[PDB]
Amino acid sequence: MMEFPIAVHKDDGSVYGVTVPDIPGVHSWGETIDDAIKNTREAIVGHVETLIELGEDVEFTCSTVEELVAKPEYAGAVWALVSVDLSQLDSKPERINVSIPRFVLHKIDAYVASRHETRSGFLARAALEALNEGKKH
Amino acid sequence: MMEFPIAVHKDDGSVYGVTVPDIPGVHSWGETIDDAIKNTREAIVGHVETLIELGEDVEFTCSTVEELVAKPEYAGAVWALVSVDLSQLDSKPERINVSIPRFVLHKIDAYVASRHETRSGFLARAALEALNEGKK
Amino acid sequence: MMEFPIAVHKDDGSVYGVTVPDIPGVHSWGETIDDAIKNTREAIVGHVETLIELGEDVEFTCSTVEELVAKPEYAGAVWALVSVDLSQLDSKPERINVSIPRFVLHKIDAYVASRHETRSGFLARAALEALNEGKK
Amino acid sequence: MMEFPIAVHKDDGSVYGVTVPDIPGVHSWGETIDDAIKNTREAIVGHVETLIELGEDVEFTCSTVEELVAKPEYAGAVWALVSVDLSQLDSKPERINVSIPRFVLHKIDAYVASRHETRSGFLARAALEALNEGKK
Amino acid sequence: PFTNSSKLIRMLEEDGWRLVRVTGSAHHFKHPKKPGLVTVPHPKKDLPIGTVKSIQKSAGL
Amino acid sequence: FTNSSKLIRMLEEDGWRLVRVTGSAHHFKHPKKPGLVTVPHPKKDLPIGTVKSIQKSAGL
Amino acid sequence: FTNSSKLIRMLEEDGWRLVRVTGSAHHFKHPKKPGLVTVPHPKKDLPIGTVKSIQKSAGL
Amino acid sequence: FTNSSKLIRMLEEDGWRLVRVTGSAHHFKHPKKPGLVTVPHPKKDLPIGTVKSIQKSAGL
Repeated sequence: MMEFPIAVHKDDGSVYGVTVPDIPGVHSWGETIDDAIKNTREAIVGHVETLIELGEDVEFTCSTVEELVAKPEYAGAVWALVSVDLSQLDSKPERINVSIPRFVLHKIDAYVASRHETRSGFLARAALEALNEGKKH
Repeated sequence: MMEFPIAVHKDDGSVYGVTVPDIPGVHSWGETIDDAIKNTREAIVGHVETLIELGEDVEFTCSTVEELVAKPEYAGAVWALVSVDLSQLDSKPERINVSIPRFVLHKIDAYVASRHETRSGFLARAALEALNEGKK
Repeated sequence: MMEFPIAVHKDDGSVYGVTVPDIPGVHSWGETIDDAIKNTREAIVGHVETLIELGEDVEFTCSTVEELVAKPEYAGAVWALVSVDLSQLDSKPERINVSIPRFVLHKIDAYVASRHETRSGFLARAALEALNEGKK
Repeated sequence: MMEFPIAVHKDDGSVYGVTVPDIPGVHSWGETIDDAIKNTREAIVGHVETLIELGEDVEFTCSTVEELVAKPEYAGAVWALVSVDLSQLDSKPERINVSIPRFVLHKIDAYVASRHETRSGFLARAALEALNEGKK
Repeated sequence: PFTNSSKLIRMLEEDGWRLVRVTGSAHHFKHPKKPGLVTVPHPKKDLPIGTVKSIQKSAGL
Repeated sequence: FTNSSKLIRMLEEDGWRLVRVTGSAHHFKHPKKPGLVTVPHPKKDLPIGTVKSIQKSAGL
Repeated sequence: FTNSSKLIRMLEEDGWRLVRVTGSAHHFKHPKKPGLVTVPHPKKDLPIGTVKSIQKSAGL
Repeated sequence: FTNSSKLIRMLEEDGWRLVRVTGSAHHFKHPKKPGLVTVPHPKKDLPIGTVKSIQKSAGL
């Protein structure tokens, strides 16, 4: 849910070009492969931030290299994996009130203390995991 | 993580006796198998409610029949599956404030509307799923 | 492929009765659960031997307790797992000639030596595994 | 079992270089990525053919990109997938006699009739699948 | 109804199912027109309704 | 003459105290040993297998 | 159409409007077709493969 | 040791012997150390990452 395969193309006289198939519309580039990977993460962040700002739906799948590698539009591409937490990209989140069982809350607080996460960050990530599972299983 | 395998033992002169290996300490019984399954769900609910009331830790795993069936303590037992949502067993839950990204909240609200769940119920269940995945 | 869930039913004045959902038509019984499990394995072996003798198709799935447990025909049943190697049940197997790469054959021979299996047994089991994977 | 991740490195003044982590010792190169992928398949075929000819053990794992991508030796690399059936690389396979149950043989024969496969090819592939599962 | 193994076997036989093999208590039945082999336990006692219904289904009854 | 009765007695003599009841389910807590232990009651013999599990949970 | 400048021009002539920029990433929206299209702008030739993907996203 | 020729030389000085060639792939065997080592031979510089992997396979 936080890791996205990227497809890297390269022609004789071209730069490296990047497609992120799981987030529709995202593309990037680099002079070198290391630059292309670095740029791609910034392009994802910017694209999703723009969606959020415009109040558009942020729709994204989570694919493995293997399920993408054979598609004709990626023929001859090479692959890498970019890590972006999309749940951290809203600068104006909504404050809500929720009832959490005490035993659940104690487990959350213990888990996030070591990882320096917040309750809100934990819950948003967990919500996205559960919605992705609710789409297949 | 709301479905628990139960191990049913039965001796010549005994009732059916039940173990719930995923929730440590839970045991039950029945004159018949149908009674034993019905009693086991009540025993789970009561056991966990007791833990909650005492402010004790509620620790539980999620196993399949297959991973339990070969353990020596369950030799000769037969299996059933009991469905209990442990996240609904706190009668005094805590009300808290959290910041949820708008796109996430819109997906939550749309998802729970069709399933007749609440935001709070969805989040508590999702939190437990994520903590079970963190324990792997 | 060698492990089959069995569904155990029991009424007030009845014996334990057994269904093997993965091998259509197989049923068994027991005075006790331990008897029922023991009888069920014998009933599987006999059923499949009968099919082989009649030259009937031997069709079988491989299910988990979980995927079967909620079907209406198994409501109230309890579950166990029976291990039977169906590939050993033909008394007149066919002798055939096959070309196996040397490196593959060396791995087979090394693997079966410790397990006291034969090449033929290994290959028949492996063939069934691969056909089940070609189906699911 | 037939699909291998390849790790592509590239320095400022270098060609593209390739590692095949699942078949130890295999490396390749290319002026371009398309050349590197093409060369890598030829290097695999040649490497394994050499092993077979020398009667050396042919050992290989089957990994996904995901399980390899985070290893420190592949930091900064890009990935592709090469398809090679290693079971077809022995030019002198051994002819052997085996007893296959009739029902198993009928399933094999029916499966290979529709496809571009022979009994021997099916069995060698199935044997390798089963040995990989015995290693997992 | 047909929970006694003897009555059940009789009902199958009157439907044209023929006993072809016996393995201990397991009675294996074949039909000339209906498909499949049907294995029926024969304890000469009452079988549970659930396993009875499964046997009837396999036998096309 | 029921083993559930003897078992509850053995737990009590070990310091386990009944803290809640849910129908036939008897929930026991110990001041020093960890965990809650649920014992099914209605005075009849329980199978050896479920008895051993109860003993193990109670640190016996 | 592999030059990023020519490509952006082709998008613009199709009615795509630049709404945000993140470094070299140019984010485009269309008033009559759905979705956001991110186009890299190195002012150099992009590979044909990434160009075709951009065209597809833009309905060009 | 990024030049394929220098690398092959380093392997040879370690006792690795060329036994087979498949196009540009050079297959090496050692009398004491385990495994077959395949070295690409473009007579150019190989990337450091693929060089290190080759050294590791060769027990260097």
